[PDB]
Amino acid sequence: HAFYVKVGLGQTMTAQDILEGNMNVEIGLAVVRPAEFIILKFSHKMQ
Amino acid sequence: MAEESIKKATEQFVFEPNDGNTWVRVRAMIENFLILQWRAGALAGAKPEHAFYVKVGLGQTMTAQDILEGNMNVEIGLAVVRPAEFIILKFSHKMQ
Amino acid sequence: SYPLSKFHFSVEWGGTKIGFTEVSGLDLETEIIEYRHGASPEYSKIKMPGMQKFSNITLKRGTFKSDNEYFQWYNTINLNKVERRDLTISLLNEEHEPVVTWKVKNAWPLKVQSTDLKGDGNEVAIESMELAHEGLVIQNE
Amino acid sequence: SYPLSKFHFSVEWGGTKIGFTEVSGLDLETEIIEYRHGASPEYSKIKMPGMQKFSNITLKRGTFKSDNEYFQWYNTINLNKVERRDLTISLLNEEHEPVVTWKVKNAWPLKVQSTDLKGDGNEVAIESMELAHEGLVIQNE
Amino acid sequence: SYPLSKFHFSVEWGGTKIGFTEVSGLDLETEIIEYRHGASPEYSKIKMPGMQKFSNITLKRGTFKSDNEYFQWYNTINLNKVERRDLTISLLNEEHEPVVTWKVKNAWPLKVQSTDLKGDGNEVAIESMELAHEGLVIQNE
Amino acid sequence: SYPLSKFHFSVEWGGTKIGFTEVSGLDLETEIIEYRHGASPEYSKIKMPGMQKFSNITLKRGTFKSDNEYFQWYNTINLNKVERRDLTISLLNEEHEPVVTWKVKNAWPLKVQSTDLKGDGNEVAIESMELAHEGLVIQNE
Amino acid sequence: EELNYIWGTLGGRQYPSVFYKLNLIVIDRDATTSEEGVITNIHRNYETL
Amino acid sequence: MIFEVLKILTDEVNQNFKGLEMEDSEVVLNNVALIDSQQDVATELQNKVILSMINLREEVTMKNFPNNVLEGTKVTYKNPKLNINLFLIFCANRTGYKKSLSDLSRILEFFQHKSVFTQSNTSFDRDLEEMENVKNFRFTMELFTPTFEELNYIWGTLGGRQYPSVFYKLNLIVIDRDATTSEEGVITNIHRNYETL
Amino acid sequence: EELNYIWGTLGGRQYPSVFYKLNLIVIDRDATTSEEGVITNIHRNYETL
Amino acid sequence: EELNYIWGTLGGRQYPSVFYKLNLIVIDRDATTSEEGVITNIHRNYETL
Amino acid sequence: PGGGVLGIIQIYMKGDTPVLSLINNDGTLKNSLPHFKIHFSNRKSTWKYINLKDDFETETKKDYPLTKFGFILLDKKSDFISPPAHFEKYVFPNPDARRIKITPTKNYSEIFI
Amino acid sequence: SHMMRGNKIFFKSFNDSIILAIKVESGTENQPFNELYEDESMTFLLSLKDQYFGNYT
Amino acid sequence: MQVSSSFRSFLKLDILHSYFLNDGEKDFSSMNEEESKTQLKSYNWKDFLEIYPSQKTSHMMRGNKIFFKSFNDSIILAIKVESGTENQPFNELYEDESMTFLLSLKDQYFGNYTDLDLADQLLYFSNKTPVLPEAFTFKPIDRINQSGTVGEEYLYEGENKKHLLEEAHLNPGGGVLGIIQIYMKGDTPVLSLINNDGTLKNSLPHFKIHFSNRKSTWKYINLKDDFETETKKDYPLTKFGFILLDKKSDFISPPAHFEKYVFPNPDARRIKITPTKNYSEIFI
Repeated sequence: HAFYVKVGLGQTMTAQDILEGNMNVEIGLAVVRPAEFIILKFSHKMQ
Repeated sequence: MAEESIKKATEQFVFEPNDGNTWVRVRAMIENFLILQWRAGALAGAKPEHAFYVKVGLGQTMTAQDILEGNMNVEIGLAVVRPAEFIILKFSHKMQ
Repeated sequence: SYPLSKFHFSVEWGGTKIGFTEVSGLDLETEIIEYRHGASPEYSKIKMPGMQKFSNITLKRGTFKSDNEYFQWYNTINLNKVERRDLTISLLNEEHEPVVTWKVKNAWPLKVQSTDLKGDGNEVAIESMELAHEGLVIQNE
Repeated sequence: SYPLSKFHFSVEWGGTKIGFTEVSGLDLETEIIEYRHGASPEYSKIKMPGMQKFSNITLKRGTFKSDNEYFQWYNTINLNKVERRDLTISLLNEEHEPVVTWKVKNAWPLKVQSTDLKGDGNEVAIESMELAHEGLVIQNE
Repeated sequence: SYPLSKFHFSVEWGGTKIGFTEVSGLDLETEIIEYRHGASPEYSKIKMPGMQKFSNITLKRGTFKSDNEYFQWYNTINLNKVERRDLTISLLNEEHEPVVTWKVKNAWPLKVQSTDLKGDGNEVAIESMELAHEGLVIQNE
Repeated sequence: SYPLSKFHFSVEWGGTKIGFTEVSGLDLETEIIEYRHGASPEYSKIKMPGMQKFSNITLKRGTFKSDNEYFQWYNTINLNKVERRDLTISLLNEEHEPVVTWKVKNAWPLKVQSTDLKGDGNEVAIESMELAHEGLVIQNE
Repeated sequence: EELNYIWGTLGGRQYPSVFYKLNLIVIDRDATTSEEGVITNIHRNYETL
Repeated sequence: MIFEVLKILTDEVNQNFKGLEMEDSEVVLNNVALIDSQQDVATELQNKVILSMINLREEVTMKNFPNNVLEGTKVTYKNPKLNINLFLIFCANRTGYKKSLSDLSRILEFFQHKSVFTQSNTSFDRDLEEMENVKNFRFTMELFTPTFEELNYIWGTLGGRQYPSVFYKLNLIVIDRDATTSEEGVITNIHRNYETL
Repeated sequence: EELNYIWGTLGGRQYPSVFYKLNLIVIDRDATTSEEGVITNIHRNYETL
Repeated sequence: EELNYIWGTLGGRQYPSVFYKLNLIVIDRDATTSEEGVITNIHRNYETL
Repeated sequence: PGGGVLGIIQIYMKGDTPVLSLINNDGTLKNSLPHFKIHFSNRKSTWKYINLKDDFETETKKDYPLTKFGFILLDKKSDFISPPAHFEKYVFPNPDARRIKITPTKNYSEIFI
Repeated sequence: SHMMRGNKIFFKSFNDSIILAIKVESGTENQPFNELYEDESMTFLLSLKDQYFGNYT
Repeated sequence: MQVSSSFRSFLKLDILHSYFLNDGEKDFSSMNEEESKTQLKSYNWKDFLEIYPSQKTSHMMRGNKIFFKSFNDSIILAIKVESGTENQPFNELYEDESMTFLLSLKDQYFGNYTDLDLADQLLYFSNKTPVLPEAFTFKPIDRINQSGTVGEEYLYEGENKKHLLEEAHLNPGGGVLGIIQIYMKGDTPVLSLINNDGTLKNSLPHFKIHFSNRKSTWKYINLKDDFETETKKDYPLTKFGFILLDKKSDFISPPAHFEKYVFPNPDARRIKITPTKNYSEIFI
């Protein structure tokens, strides 16, 4: 669930790449994002 | 609730062969479900044998005519617990 | 009558293929409770049944191209979670119908073993799996 | 289809030569956690997966002149430091392409065993190595 | 005739669940008052019954998601007030019916002890409670 | 339903790292006040709740190069002053999210214990700390 | 030991020879035993036991 | 019943060669060990497939079964029945080596399709005079493949010169004379005597 | 393996055969070696050691 | 035991003899199956998952 | 409640006529043991022979009984409806009772060659 | 079953039949030990084990 | 409490590929009945292609009681119907409901033997014209009784591709060959699943997808004799067939001792693809 890697004929390459001499590598990553704004809401307690 | 689960168990066989191999798998799936419900206290009975039964198959629930038509017949019974509604308290003087 | 043989069988486990090479470990066992009080004229103990036990089941088959079923079931372990399955093992007659059936509830794999690699012999690759479960019922009728 | 054989294989370990004689120890195993409370109508236990384990891998090959690779890897141990490597083991088809691959991370050697010397027989020298590691993934597609 | 076993039981304590892994402390005890006067021919004392005592009761079970009951009962303590409960403990037969019953008056939680944590420990998280009470009656008819 | 295991957890204590090998002492306790008057028909005492108590909390972990945190917190003690912190301990699920949380008020270091040394001992250097606090709340929703 | 078994059933006087192992000849008559129709109707009956 | 089971099995294989329109292949019951004996029997064996019996065993799981009969208020006593397994060989002895390999494929193909043989299944001639003792039977055929050590044992007792061959294992020939040893009457009166010891 | 041992000492070419095991032939010459008379007098002597 | 295996496949009547073991005859046809060009261009693509 | 009953047999000490009773008028057992019988009959059917490799089908002219141990020999062209060109080389096996088509008129048993 | 125990009636079986037997008075052949009445009866149930019964019957 | 149900066929789809079905020069489409059956016995579409529903499709199918079954040459959908009839769906179906299925490949050599220029394009099939952001032409998924194979007419790129992938709500990992979308009511009665009153049609809709195979020039290389030769005309790649080349006249510059040589057929594992001819190199 964090990442993937793909390399190979039929995944990232075709016959044309084998002929040219290319190697294609595909990578994905799940990267964490920060909080910037904290909002505090106040009220009277009812009772 | 019980019907929803059992239905899902038998729908898996919509276009499968109607023969002994199917009948055995169908029965096993249903009984495992019912055993777990018994273990959790849903059903009455000292052992599963007293809580429920399942019957599937030629000579039990089906005949030659069903094999020909393409039917599958499943028979199920369940021992279900009933509540108390009325509590009666009787009072008297103690004799001595 | 005529005794049964043990080389024709099938296993329904939630995978694609049902043909295996060997099955073992289909047993039932109960522990024992013993007692004697001092006034008894017999000098041995009396015996009762107590708690029950089940043993692990081992399955073996051959290795084939594009079949990673053993590893796909083992990869569903996430902390205390797993995919539990029902297991049905049958002994077949000559017209391929069930005779003796073993019915297993709540199975999940705990050990997956690959083949070993040797250069000198002529041998096929066998993979093996060990299963834990919570009960077994035998049907022969 | 057609079953696979186990005598054609290769090992990528960071050395010069990839030809070996035998490989063993490619296993996966999970420990078990059991539980029962006293009010249950079944008198057996329920089962969960817990912590996981990996076993050591053994590699064997022949002894050749001017190849001291086994001892050179073992000589990188300095107190708690070692050179950790990735290990890739493949089973090959008839045109020498991979079919089943075992992928190992963070390997280092813990035991190096030389041949024994005997006068009477006709035997070649075999060396063996045992590896510790931290995980294994099987790919068959 | 055979004796009863001790693994099939249930506890009614005013909570959602009746299953426990351990129950202990169901004891009864009295004091002894001793006496001797100087003219007695015997040099030993005569004994008679004193005041009564009871032991605290300990209950243990595993922890579950969203079950915070031990803490909620404990948290009813407010200076000198607490919610007191009737505790009924019963040893069961094969029909899951009572055979031997222990009846406990006015129980309340003295102590609640949480689970310890270990990085390398494979086991079930267990929690426990210790209860004070004012009396025990034993029924076996 | 299955119980929770006890090996996946985290601790927030105002330091750089949240991993520990052991956590213990998360207890709650109260005193008992007893009473009896002479005319009572029963010869036992009546019980009611007294004052509250808490146990100290022990944390353990391995030592690392350049991590001198246990010593730096301890060293904030100056006669009757010390840096007090909020301690949060949490038992985690498969998504690494909290399930059961222990909330501790005003903790401070009573004792810091360093690693013992052995010429022939093969093991990890472990350090430990004991904390005083003023209250514990348990959350499991 | 294996050469003694093999040439023991061929006469007992060997010749220069090599041995090979052939894999997977498929033998199958491909005949039909039966024909049936698949499941198309499902009926479920419940009772209170 | 040993000759009658093997004579029935010989007719079923010969019928299968007829449906495939092969007029050269015939199976004969004789013994393989006399192929090159050169004394008066070898001329019958030439250019044929030969079926022979090489071993006998006894089924152990049925050995201690009783065989008494109860009727009315009377019991007749009999001895337990004997049950026997066989081990068989099909040995091809054609003039051409290529023709022997073709007949062995047909025999392997035939038992792949049909493995159970009963009194209702088979097509042997019931009217024949040598077959007047057969009533009811059921047997199965199962392919047997030996190792190199076992082939040396088998061909060691047949000459020491092998031929292209397949091996089969036959199940359950029943041998029983069905004779009476005794007759008695059942229990009809019970008397009990008690004393204070 | 046992059939190979048995027919190995009879020629090496088997015939249709059955095997049986016979129990207890008694072989005894029944000849006398000696004759003596039985014990009829017993004497006991005691001494203080 | 090994001499009985060896002379069992040569007739069964031995002669004065010595035995030797020869090492490493190399058998190789040295034929070509395929030809290809080596890797000269590498491309890497990244995405935020 | 689980049912699964085929039938019920009920015998009274005194029945509807003396020949069906177990006892006499004074309670004495009869001097001839009562002996009752239940006998079930067997089903008959038309046999159909299917030859897929030769692509031909044929049926018998009349129904034959199903039995467990017997054998019926069919060997004349005249026994069949539309018999094959090379009838002389064929063998026609008897059917089992495991599969059968039941209809309001004829029953059928399918046999493959 | 309850009645048969009370009246001393036993159930025996053979490959082709069922025979019931009764206790009689000592010294005779035809006097039941216990008096039988005209309306007493025995009920037996039939059930099947052979799955193909319906195809051949 | 009695419960009953009944199911009937709803839709059939025929999945074919010439590489596995043709025999050398002989075209499957021109085979007689025995020849066709013989070739089909060795074919299984699951050897190269994987087919499955989208998450929304699975959810809908559960709600409407629609099931997915498969065979070596086809896919059949089945639907629950009202008891007592053959053609009334249990649940009412609407004209604009649809099912979306995805195609993906498992066979790494698909692109060598399949004659289709899939570079950077989406393959799309349907029974109803789409609404896309850029001008395009459209043809429907072919019926079982129509001729032809999958071609460029079914490929999409750029914005039209982007649009279709988004509407189908596909997973970020991609790896999709194409998308199949079937509507209850299509652009013409012969492509629809239901009639105007909701009744199931009385002739099961039967659609087809058929892929063609690639052809090439064969080149024979003899290193020990130091000679090379080529065939005069292209031959098809097939999995099971065989082409016999035995005349000097079949080749361009045949060898001096042609009579002693044997010329093997090429595999589909390696091939040179150019704008003009394709080539297969075979070593002797």
